[PDB]
Amino acid sequence: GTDIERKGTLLFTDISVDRSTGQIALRGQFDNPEGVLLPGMYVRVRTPQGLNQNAILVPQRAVQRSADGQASVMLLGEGDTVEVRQVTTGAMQGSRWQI
Amino acid sequence: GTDIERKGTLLFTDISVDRSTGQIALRGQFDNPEGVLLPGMYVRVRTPQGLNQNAILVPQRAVQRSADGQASVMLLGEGDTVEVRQVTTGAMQGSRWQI
Amino acid sequence: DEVLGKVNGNPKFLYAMMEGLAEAPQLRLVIDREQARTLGVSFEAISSAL
Amino acid sequence: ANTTALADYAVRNVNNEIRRLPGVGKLQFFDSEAAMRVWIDPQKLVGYG
Repeated sequence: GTDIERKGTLLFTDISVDRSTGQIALRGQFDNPEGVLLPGMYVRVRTPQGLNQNAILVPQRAVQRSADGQASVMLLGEGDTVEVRQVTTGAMQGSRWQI
Repeated sequence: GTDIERKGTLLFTDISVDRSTGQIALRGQFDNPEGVLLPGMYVRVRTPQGLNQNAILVPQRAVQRSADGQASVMLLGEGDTVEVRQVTTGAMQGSRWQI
Repeated sequence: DEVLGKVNGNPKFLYAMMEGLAEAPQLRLVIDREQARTLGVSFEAISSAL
Repeated sequence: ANTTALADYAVRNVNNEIRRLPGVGKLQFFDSEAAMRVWIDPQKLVGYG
């Protein structure tokens, strides 16, 4: 509900999955010099999920899917000929798919 | 349900929010000379939320709310003409809105 | 596709087309009913939420 | 343009008058109707249990 943004660091990643919710707990320490961050407040944390040095992003409309669910992409081959290269698609960012 | 008003001073504002509703509990002190206030009564407390010196108030009768919820005011343009200007809607006092 | 290949290549007709919506990719949700149930999750809750 | 406000005006003011006219046997209003939308944010619901 607020534009209040803060940065912090991840400290601890629990190893025991919660039995009821099937989740693992993580703890992050955040500076609160103004006292804005209040205990108990519900918040959202943007945790990075790893870095890809050679991420390939293509326009999302440029992905086809076959009857088996295998995704494929039309490619401009030598001699201006359209080639079908199969592809495995990752996550969805904006108007582009991560390949 | 009654016409009893009591003035009181804000003593304390909590730092921790309740988990179930995400709200902060506050405490004020009110003199109770006649025994009118009883322990455990549900009371609606009017708490000041900041004072602006350049606030604009027009009675609700003069502000119209369109079907999309945006409200506009009827201002007298040049040449004694009627102009539609959308306004961003704020708080409430008596029978006058805030802009 | 059989009939459209046999027809669209035949010069007797100006054009022929499936006046209809082409198949689209779908996102099937594989719900482990047993897993969800063991975590205490009813199928009613999942169905209602979705 | 909020087409829903336009459609609400048409339904409340226009369609009834025309369907009241002699000779016309049916009006086919080819759009939707107003409705309080409740756009829930499941992440907020998560936060509040």
